[PDB]
Amino acid sequence: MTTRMIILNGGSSAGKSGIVRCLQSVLPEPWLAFGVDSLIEAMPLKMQSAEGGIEFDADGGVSIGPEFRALEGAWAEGVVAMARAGARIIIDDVFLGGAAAQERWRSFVGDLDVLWVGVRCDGAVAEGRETARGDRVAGMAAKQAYVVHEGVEYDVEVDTTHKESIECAWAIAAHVVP
Amino acid sequence: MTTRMIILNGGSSAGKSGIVRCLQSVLPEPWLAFGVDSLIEAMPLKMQSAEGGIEFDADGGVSIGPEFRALEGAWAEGVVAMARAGARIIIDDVFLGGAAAQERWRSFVGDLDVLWVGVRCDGAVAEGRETARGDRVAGMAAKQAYVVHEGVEYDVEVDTTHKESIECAWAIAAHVVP
Amino acid sequence: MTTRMIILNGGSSAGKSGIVRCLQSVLPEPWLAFGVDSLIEAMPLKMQSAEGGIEFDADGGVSIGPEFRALEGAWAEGVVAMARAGARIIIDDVFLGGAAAQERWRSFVGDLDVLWVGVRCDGAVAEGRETARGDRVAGMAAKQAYVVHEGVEYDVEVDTTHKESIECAWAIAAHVVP
Amino acid sequence: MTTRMIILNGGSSAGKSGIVRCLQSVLPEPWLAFGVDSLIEAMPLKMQSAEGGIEFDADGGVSIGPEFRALEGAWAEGVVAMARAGARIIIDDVFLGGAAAQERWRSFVGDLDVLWVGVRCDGAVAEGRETARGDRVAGMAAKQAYVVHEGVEYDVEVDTTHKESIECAWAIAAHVVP
Ligand SMILES: O=C(N[C@H](CO)[C@H](O)c1ccc([N+](=O)[O-])cc1)C(Cl)Cl
Ligand SMILES: O=C(N[C@H](CO)[C@H](O)c1ccc([N+](=O)[O-])cc1)C(Cl)Cl
Ligand SMILES: O=C(N[C@H](CO)[C@H](O)c1ccc([N+](=O)[O-])cc1)C(Cl)Cl
Ligand SMILES: O=C(N[C@H](CO)[C@H](O)c1ccc([N+](=O)[O-])cc1)C(Cl)Cl
Ligand SMILES: O=C(N[C@H](CO)[C@H](O)c1ccc([N+](=O)[O-])cc1)C(Cl)Cl
Ligand SMILES: O=C(N[C@H](CO)[C@H](O)c1ccc([N+](=O)[O-])cc1)C(Cl)Cl
Ligand SMILES: O=C(N[C@H](CO)[C@H](O)c1ccc([N+](=O)[O-])cc1)C(Cl)Cl
Ligand SMILES: O=C(N[C@H](CO)[C@H](O)c1ccc([N+](=O)[O-])cc1)C(Cl)Cl
Ligand SMILES: [Mg+2]
Ligand SMILES: [Mg+2]
Ligand SMILES: [Mg+2]
Ligand SMILES: [Mg+2]
Repeated sequence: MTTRMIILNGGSSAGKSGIVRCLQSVLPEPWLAFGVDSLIEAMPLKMQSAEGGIEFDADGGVSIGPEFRALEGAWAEGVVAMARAGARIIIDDVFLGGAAAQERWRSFVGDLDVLWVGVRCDGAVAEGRETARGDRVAGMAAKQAYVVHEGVEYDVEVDTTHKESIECAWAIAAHVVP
Repeated sequence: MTTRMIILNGGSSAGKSGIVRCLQSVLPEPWLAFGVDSLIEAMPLKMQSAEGGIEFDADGGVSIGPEFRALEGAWAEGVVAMARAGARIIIDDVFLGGAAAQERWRSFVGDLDVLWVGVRCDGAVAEGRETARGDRVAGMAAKQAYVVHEGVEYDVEVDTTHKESIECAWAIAAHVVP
Repeated sequence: MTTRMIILNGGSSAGKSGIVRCLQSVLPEPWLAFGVDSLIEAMPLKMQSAEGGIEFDADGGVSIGPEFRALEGAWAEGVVAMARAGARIIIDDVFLGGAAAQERWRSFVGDLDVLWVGVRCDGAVAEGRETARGDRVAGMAAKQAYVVHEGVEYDVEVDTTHKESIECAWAIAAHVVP
Repeated sequence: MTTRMIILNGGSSAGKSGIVRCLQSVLPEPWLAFGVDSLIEAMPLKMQSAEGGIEFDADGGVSIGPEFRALEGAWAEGVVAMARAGARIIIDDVFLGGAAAQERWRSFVGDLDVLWVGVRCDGAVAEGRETARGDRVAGMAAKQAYVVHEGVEYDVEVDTTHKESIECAWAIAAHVVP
């Protein structure tokens, strides 16, 4: 019943982070937020130039090797362990592998009660937001806007194309069982 | 004829910075961007706790003393001097003093050709964006959303309430004389 | 035998973060880094103004309530779980409660093989570094420089007062069993 | 007599920024700080991928085209204009072109009273600091540690190899005529 984890998925610049900060502000109980971004931050800088690490193409492409995956896996188990320990966890991710990515998460989550959230945004609009924020390799937003959701199942879907972050947060919070 | 300076004015979280980065990306010639934020960054940290410096109330209020103003003034003259020297300058400001603030700028600009831009956004929406970005004292957006424009004259007015940054940028760029 | 976790402890501005980035660069296998700072980053912003959250006095003091501790605890278990899952983890912390803080960690770590590192630095020197970095409430460095180590047991002790970060990293890496 | 501008020069990771923040804290009157870094921040993002812009080699090299120089020039005149207007200005730069770079500055400064400061640091030590800060293309520190000072004349020289930032700041402040 009680929601233990909220997992958001969406392409770059779709507005996930904004929603996450809004959720932490809205939800009455403290929710810890982690994502692919905080993970990369925690990983050694050299992981970004390693063969089986993560590579950012000059055109927005993203490649993930086995070195990166092995680490992500251990990190995923720890996040889930935090939840089982009683910490409310929000996860901000980008399912580059679509359904396969969701399956991987299901693999670690087990029978833990999770709220699967889909965060959509039109590719062109996301691209514009990408330009507006100045901190992102041009090309990611467009490349991830749709592929990332293929075959993925959600409990709640919000679209930031015409909805503010705080509004999407309200929509998501209503599905969070205390 | 040729536009030398573009001066944007709007309350916190109205979307100025995003527009500025979009303008720099859109406009063919290189435009340098400076604002009240880069200025505070360049000022000594202690200016933020000084009597006549700048004080950020715990509720979003902002007070500016004479120490801060004297410095801002010299900085304003330098920015204008950069323009007269041939650098295209975009300025991102918050006219806390409404029309009085614009007059001060007119004072430094002289006969330099400037494009005065107004950046509006509904207070409640800006407040939500304030929460979404996690980096801003709650209360500023609402407090500045309207007062900042009172008696101020613009050449172009854009509203981010329902327009993306890149779109407002297109509207502004069209008024920029090469 | 194989070192699973490296736990650094030291006052603010003692140089922990620099050492951590050096360790990640030096150590051949990928090491994930988390600390009290990344934790606060992951916690809701409001935790910083909550009764039992974390409060930063205007003079450098730091208070931690039960709300903050409960969360930290669940986070600690997750970090350890990441280690047991095979991820090499570096932790950057500040034992405000001296020995009591180390005991708490021992509580979560169990029989996991950990490398306890002490990072010292003269109070006055740390204070200067605090001023130099511009991002830290004046007063923390001096307040934490010594109290934080009282009754704490280390496997390796480095002092940044006259040693570069990369050098302290070499000293620490030598004690890391592959 | 009265010092109007303080111009620091030194290779990447030599410790300039730290010194600058210390100077702003130490000096009684408010000093505005600008540098090659704040300039790049103010320049359009695309300047970093333009033919005559600025290019960061994957090995630490830095190339500056005419597009970048033209803008820098106008910016230099504005900074000086700020000084003539009464603002105390600290400048943090990297004289890639050695003496030629200093001549260029002399060109804009004119008869303005300037305090020329040299900030040295051993290449290997700077390289280590480069690794420690995680935010800098590996290779810059070593490449700039010496070449940057060739044929350059200073009023004060400090060396961060064995001196803290706050200490170098004290040495520099003593040469500042009120
Ligand atoms: O250390 C490195 N590589 C080897 C293989 O040459 C390695 O197995 C590795 C790759 C990435 C990584 N990380 O993220 O810390 C760690 C080790 C390169 Cl990053 Cl220099
Ligand atoms: O820009 C970055 N990451 C974006 C997402 O924020 C990139 O689009 C990305 C997408 C997926 C990913 N992953 O899950 O493997 C990693 C990075 C990091 Cl360098 Cl901050
Ligand atoms: O130095 C200070 N104050 C005096 C008056 O006590 C001063 O005239 C002043 C205020 C702000 C400032 N600044 O921004 O650098 C400089 C000096 C305080 Cl910030 Cl400690
Ligand atoms: O949050 C900040 N500034 C905002 C504007 O970005 C604040 O609303 C503000 C408004 C006006 C101002 N001024 O022009 O005097 C200074 C700060 C700085 Cl601390 Cl980054
Ligand atoms: O929501 C809040 N407080 C209550 C008590 O009034 C609460 O139990 C709490 C405190 C901190 C916190 N956090 O970090 O998310 C969460 C809830 C205040 Cl932060 Cl407004
Ligand atoms: O400045 C901050 N934290 C410093 C340590 O980096 C503060 O000294 C501190 C010390 C101990 C602590 N804790 O473990 O409870 C939290 C913050 C955060 Cl706001 Cl980034
Ligand atoms: O706009 C661009 N280039 C042309 C030449 O193709 C131009 O003259 C230029 C280069 C850098 C720049 N800047 O920094 O804004 C501006 C224009 C490229 Cl950055 Cl896409
Ligand atoms: O890393 C950067 N700049 C460093 C100096 O901080 C680089 O070494 C550099 C050196 C000289 C320069 N210039 O003056 O032309 C520009 C960048 C910027 Cl991307 Cl923040
Ligand atoms: Mg995100
Ligand atoms: Mg702005
Ligand atoms: Mg640290
Ligand atoms: Mg610098």
